[PDB]
Amino acid sequence: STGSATTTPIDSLDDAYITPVQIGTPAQTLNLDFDTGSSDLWVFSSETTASEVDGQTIYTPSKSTTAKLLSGATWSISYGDGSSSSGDVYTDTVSVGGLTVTGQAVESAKKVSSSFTEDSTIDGLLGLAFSTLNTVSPTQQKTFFDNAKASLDSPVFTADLGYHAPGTYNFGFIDTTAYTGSITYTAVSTKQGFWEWTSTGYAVGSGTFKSTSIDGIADTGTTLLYLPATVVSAYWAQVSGAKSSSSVGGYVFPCSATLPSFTFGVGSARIVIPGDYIDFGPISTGSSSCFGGIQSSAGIGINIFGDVALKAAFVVFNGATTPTLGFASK
Repeated sequence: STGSATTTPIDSLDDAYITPVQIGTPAQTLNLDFDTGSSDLWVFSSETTASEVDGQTIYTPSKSTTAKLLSGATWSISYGDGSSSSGDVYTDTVSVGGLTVTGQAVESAKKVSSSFTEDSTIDGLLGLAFSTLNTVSPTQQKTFFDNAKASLDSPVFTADLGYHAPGTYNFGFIDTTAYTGSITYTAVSTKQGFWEWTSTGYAVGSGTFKSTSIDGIADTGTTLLYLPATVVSAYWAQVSGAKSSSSVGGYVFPCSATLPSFTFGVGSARIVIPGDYIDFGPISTGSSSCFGGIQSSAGIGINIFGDVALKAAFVVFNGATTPTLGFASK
């Protein structure tokens, strides 16, 4: 089997991407944030505290003839950005772009934190990291990809995120028309439950490539590119007027600037992030100070190749017995 679904930016800044997902019988379509940095599939639902719902589409398990309460199971998750959610668990039929899993754990939110309530465009998350990170207790549950894997033509999924435009998630096949050149594969450690790999270095604009190992995660659920302070300083040093602002919480730059590109290494290959991908617009409405798309990972504890990086590439998440990651230009 295979599946293919279009993924769409939630806003003009590509703050996140949503992908339609069919849940239950008859289908209830929710727009979920596919997140390779976590491993829970959770949804706004008929069980979510009413005051915490503000425009999201909800899953109502009582209206699904295939929904079954998973007895005694609960979940609770806290993300790197301080947001959180929790609730109970159903199993139900879940389909993505034509690919169907029966008995998928669908984690129904009873509580969500303010940032979720405040974002009417995201109806939940679909985790695509390794199932070892799944928070369901007392019996850990598998991700959608883990459940689908054996049935797929090839045990892979691909992320092809657009810049200010739609893109595609494919399951079970590699669309050879979706990228240029070849796909360079690189080793993955699953030891922390993430798609964790080591970049071979970086360049800023037309500058010389610096060979240096950067361990990080491929995370479609993080908006920006978080890298070591030395790397980030080298980037923003090339932008007149850019500075790290403690009050704003990162590097800001004059909105009038033209940003340089940023290149990262995948083996001997190179992925070039155009400067425009690094502009996240005014810090507040009407401001001429703009937020940077490359930020320090210091105090996160891990480097994160988030959407800013991933959207410059066609990315293969290879779930073979020994997982690997593949990157191609596009």
